[PDB]
Amino acid sequence: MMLYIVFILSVIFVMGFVGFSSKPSPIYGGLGLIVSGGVGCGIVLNFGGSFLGLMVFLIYLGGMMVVFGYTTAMATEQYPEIWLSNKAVLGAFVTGLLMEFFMVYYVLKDKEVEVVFEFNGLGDWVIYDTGDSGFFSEEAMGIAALYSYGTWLVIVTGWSLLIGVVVIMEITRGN
Amino acid sequence: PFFDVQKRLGVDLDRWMTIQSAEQPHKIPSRCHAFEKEWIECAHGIGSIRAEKECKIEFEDFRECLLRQKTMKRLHAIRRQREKLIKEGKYTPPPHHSG
Amino acid sequence: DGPEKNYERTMAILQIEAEKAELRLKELEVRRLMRARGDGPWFHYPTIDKELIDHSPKATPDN
Amino acid sequence: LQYGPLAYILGEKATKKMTEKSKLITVDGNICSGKSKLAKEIAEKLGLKHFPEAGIHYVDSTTGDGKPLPVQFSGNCSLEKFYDDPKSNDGNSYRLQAWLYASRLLQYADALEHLLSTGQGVVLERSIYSDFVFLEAMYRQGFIRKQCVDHYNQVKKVTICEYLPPHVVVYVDVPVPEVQSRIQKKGNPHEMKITSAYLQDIENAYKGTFLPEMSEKCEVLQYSAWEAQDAEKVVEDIEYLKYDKGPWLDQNDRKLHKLRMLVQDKLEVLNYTSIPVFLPEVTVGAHQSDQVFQEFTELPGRKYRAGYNEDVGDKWIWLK
Amino acid sequence: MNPIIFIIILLTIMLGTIIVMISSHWLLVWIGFEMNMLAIIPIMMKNHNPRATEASTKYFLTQSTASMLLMMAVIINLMFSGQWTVMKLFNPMASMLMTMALAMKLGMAPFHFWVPEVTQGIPLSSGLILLTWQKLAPMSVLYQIFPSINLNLILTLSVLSILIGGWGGLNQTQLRKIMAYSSIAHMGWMTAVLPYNPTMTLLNLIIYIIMTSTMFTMFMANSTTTTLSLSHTWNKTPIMTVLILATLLSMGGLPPLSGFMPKWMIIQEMTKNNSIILPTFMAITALLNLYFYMRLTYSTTLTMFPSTNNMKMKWQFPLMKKMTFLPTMVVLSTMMLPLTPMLSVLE
Amino acid sequence: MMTGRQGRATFQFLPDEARSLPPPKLTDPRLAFVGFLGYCSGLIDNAIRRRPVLLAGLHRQLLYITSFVFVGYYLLKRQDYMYAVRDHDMFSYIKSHPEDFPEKDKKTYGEVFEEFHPVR
Amino acid sequence: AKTVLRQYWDIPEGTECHRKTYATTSIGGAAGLVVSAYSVALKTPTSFLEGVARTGRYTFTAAAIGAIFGLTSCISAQVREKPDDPLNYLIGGCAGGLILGARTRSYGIGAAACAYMGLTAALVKMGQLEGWQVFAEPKV
Amino acid sequence: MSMVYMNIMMAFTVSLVGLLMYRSHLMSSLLCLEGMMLSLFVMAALTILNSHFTLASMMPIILLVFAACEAALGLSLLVMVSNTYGTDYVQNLNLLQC
Ligand SMILES: CCCCCCCCCCCCCCCCCC(=O)OC[C@H](COP(=O)([O-])OCC[N+](C)(C)C)OC(=O)CCCCCCCCCCCCCCCCC
Ligand SMILES: CCCCCCCCCCCC(=O)OC[C@H](COP(=O)(O)OCC[N+](C)(C)C)OC(=O)CCCCCCCCCCC
Ligand SMILES: Nc1nc2c(ncn2[C@H]2C[C@H](O)[C@@H](COP(=O)(O)OP(=O)(O)OP(=O)(O)O)O2)c(=O)[nH]1
Ligand SMILES: [Mg+2]
Repeated sequence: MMLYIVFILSVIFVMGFVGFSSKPSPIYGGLGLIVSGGVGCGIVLNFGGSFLGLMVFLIYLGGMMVVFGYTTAMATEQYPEIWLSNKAVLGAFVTGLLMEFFMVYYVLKDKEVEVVFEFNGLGDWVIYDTGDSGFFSEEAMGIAALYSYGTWLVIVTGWSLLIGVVVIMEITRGN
Repeated sequence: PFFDVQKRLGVDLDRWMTIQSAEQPHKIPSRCHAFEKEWIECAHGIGSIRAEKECKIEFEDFRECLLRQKTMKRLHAIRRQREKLIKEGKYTPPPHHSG
Repeated sequence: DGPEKNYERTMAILQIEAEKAELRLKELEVRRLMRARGDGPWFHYPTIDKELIDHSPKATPDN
Repeated sequence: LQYGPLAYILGEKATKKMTEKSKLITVDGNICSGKSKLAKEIAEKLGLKHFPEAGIHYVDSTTGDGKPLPVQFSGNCSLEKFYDDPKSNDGNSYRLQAWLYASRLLQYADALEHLLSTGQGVVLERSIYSDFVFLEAMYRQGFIRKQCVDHYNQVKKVTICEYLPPHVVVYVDVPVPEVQSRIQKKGNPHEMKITSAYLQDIENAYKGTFLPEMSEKCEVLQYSAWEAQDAEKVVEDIEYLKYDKGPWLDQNDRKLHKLRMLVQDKLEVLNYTSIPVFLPEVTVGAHQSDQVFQEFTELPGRKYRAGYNEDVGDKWIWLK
Repeated sequence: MNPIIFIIILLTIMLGTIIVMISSHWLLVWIGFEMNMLAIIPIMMKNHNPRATEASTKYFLTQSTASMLLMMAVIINLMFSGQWTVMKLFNPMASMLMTMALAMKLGMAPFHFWVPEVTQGIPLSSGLILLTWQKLAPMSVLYQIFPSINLNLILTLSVLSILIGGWGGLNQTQLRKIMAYSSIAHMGWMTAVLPYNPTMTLLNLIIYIIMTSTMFTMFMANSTTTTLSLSHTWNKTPIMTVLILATLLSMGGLPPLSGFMPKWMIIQEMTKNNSIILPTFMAITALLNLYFYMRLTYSTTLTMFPSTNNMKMKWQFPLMKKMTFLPTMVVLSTMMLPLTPMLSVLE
Repeated sequence: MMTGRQGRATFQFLPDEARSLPPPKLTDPRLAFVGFLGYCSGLIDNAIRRRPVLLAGLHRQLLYITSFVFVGYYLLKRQDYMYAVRDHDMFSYIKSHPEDFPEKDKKTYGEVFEEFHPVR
Repeated sequence: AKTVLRQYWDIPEGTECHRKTYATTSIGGAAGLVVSAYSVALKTPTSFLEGVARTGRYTFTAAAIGAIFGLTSCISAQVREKPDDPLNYLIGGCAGGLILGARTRSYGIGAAACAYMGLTAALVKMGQLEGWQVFAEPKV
Repeated sequence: MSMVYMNIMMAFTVSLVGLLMYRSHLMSSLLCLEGMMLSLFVMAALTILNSHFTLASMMPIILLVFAACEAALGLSLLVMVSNTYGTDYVQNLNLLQC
């Protein structure tokens, strides 16, 4: 049912994580993180944040494109490993999906599960707000306050990105 | 804060985002604004040792609004009971609950 | 020195050391009561300030 | 003010004071090959400072009053005793060579400081880059042990890497019989005991190991004994060198600032010349070292930091 | 490295730490650590050799993992309290992650394996920042969240740190590895008194910094990084060996030296709270620290190890190292016990 | 334990209420010891840099003594202020809670029985 | 671990020795699994069965020590009719030390383990009676 | 605590366990750090968007800004590791002994 779209996207979100957490060739690990970024954008986008969902997808699409170039230069071998070529990779991949299956199986059967925290399986739609906003997007108004309210945040992040460029040149200088 | 430069200098560096009942753009309220305000006003100036026991009612309502644990349990029981009655043909849903 | 000076110098010493001993024992009790009940200046862990709240009318009425 | 980060940030940058004449030149060759005469003349014609070849007493010439100290304050190393008895059991052979490397290492740092601090070039005689020829000669003739050569490479490996090679390497080739004949003419009773085999080991090290090594990093100029007499010809060749190779082309203000910080702190230059390696040749017992150190501090003008010695007429100690 | 760039990166390290101390919002605290790690790593890579590359990489991997756990704690604390204030956390699971994240940053056992290796792989000056300045920010956070820290977790880490630090320091001949294991052991004393009196955590941190900064300054003066290299100091700078003796005895907690004060005050607070078995165990286990400080005094000041001939050349040059604040630090690290009641200024 | 004290003077080295307390005497023994530590710093500075310990740089030795005494004077004012505040809170709390600090019924050793343990 | 300890301390001394042996053996076995985990993690076994062999070696040594302590300290408190006596734990602690010697094939470690494990067991029992706190709650 | 929070919190645990169990490639571990940041971003965005905490809506963006700095910093170190050994294997990073 489409009422569980958020839950169905979060299952793919975990499956993508098991994709790169099992650590095959970073080429295939990068693909797994793109799938998680794509569905993660979908999950966030269904809670009312379209800018946040599209932005994280946009940032991670460029992030894994640099990682792809770095994988062909410094993280490549003759036979890049897939989720089936190695027992250690395959073992961790099957284990991740089985735990995902059991958690999904129990939450949809009992409507509850207790692991550190107590989770509810009624559906994500039961916690949404029943009132409408006005003529604006609340997420957009909060993000636009960074420049009027977040003067201190803009300075530290701005300085951090500046020093970030200085640092990477220093680290990679080699002399 | 370990060093309270903000309070002495009179500069607000990060206090404006610490609570969700503070001033927001366009006076947009948070869903648990009333509950947070009550817990903050109950436990003002009395220390966390006292507030942990004397403002326990407000803080439990505030946590109920935040995570809705007790409401979802209540909905679960009603929904579970309705299925049991329907599964054994003992309850007819009304029209406005079906269409 | 004569016995009188030493005798009456000891009492001055015992008076100070006795007063400090009472204060040392009282402070331990005072610290015990403040930490258990939190109704004094010590062990006063901060709570969120109430001057951060905004009391003006919001966009929606139920707040 | 004293050179440091503050001086560099205020404008004292090496490139602003180095010109096309700011060259470091080294004159190499065998024993009695005219290096000293040739090197001294190239300094005058080119307007360069001249550094006489580092000897057992070089460090004494830069500190205190500049006069040589008694020989106990230098380990008792003697070039004379090396020639008379090159196989003595008191380890005077390698002890001399290890000391001489520390002197050349110190002189090279002094040379680099002058070049980088004023922009004037310098002319050296047998810099640290060529001191290994004598070591290779001593070992091949049984004058030092295998472990001593291991010690020399360890000390050299951690010191030579910090400096830059000379811009121009002048080598004065001379066949051994000419040197042996020339040594006898000089009439130094000790030097005359140098066997021909020893001089041939120096020749092999210079051509075969050294010049090929320096050919790819420096401007190597080779001159025979006959064409080395006229220093005018040698100076003319130097003036028209292209300088198209070597690490010196890759240096800039940051790199030279780091180099100058090293070469002005003499204890940092000599840090690794006394590594805790216990060879009998270089190891000194605690009782002996303690006694000699006490005697060193009671020489005129060496008990306290230079400028605070009353016995040598220093004044204003209480305001200094 | 350009001197101006070194100064800017140095100030960025301080700014990150200062942001953590003045921040009242959790997000800014996290930003402080991220800024601090961003600026520290280039100072570790300054000499650009394979060991420095490994040290920086091991440091980055550990610190990055800790910052992830700290952000998880902040978000979990946000879900259960709906506010970002830097105070006691409102969920037990958030406290454990934040406590462990702060333990990894401090290098407490059993999250200590990087401290011996990172310190060995970087120069002495970079190591001094690693073991003194990098401890201010994590200790700032623990000082504010201690009411919610699980007592068993924090005391367990403290006890393991005192044990591992003492044992690890016995099998070491590298000074940077000796100072590294000494640091781990001292972290235990700071966090052991944390549940009882956070003021004494500040006292031990201040005294630990002063003593630690004094040892590195004296190792930096002679460019000594090994026990045997330090064994030649008596033959070059005799005064420096006496100062090393006094400081090392102080670090061992022997009265009447300054370093006895933090142990003495920490035992007082724990015994007031009826904690008797732990202070006794901590004091006895600290004798492991005093043993490998005594072993350094023996080979440095109280005996005269063999010298080498070239040492005679070093007698003709003075110490050109800056040795900033060394005369002041060595005095504060040895003669401060008569001024012990001045610990009240920290309150 | 006094971090959150009701006194609304946060991040102040010496709150204005500390001016009601007597300042340390310039002849305070604690201040003399601090000054002495400055003198030892002066001599150690001369020794590490190989100068006449007692005579070299009397200008620098005086600045060591003055710098230590200057900083020591203010650390003593704050030290005494913090202990004055500690007693102020302690006595106020005891007054505000008389039931927790009752005046014990006085007894004399002629009335109190103490077991006797022979040493034989 | 809180669960098992509360189970152990709820059984009165010198009674139900079958249950107390179960509790102590659980505590020792868990300790031997914690040691095996770090040993396997930090000293990589050459093969899977070589690492399972190591886990079984340490886990059995710790389980045997825990089993012998609870058994020997419970019958001793039963025969003597003296429940609240640290001497019962001293006997139990030394027996555990001897088992460590047998597993290590060393007489010296057997003597040393008996002496120090015996004292520790006695000190643990005294602390239970007196109310000693290792991790004491802050009170002042 | 809806059923979505379970999967998001499980994603963080998977990426954490993935980061603590190295195989060979330093690049494979760097992906797990970027994976953990993604989980924290999603979990924080969900909580903030659901509670209508307007001003907190910028926090997830500030969380991505400093995730890039770390990711760039981790890549810069990976370049220097590769230049010294020709691979990004972590077993070569063992010159320093504990
Ligand atoms: C809260 C306080 C905390 C206190 C912490 C205390 C920490 C100290 C704990 C350290 C324990 C270490 C034990 C190591 C055992 C090693 C054994 C071994 O390997 O074999 C060695 C040797 C065998 O080794 P060997 O066979 O190769 O030969 C040894 C001789 N050489 C060296 C020449 C080879 O066996 C022994 O000698 C062990 C002796 C066993 C007896 C131990 C009894 C100790 C009792 C306490 C002391 C008695 C006085 C106190 C009395 C109190 C009365 C109430
Ligand atoms: C079913 C219910 C059972 C109940 C059992 C009751 C408890 C008895 C347990 C006995 C265990 C056992 O067998 O001990 C036996 C072991 C023997 O040494 P080993 O290492 O085996 O020598 C093996 C040698 N090889 C490998 C060559 C074959 O003792 C010991 O090491 C003790 C020896 C030293 C004496 C210590 C006493 C003095 C110090 C104490 C000071 C206070
Ligand atoms: N063992 C040893 N002897 C050295 C070393 N440097 C110089 N000598 C010795 C060799 C000679 O006997 C003496 C002088 O050598 P020279 O190269 O300077 O020859 P000389 O000055 O006599 O004539 P010249 O300058 O070349 O024209 O010093 C050295 O590094 N090791
Ligand atoms: Mg000559």
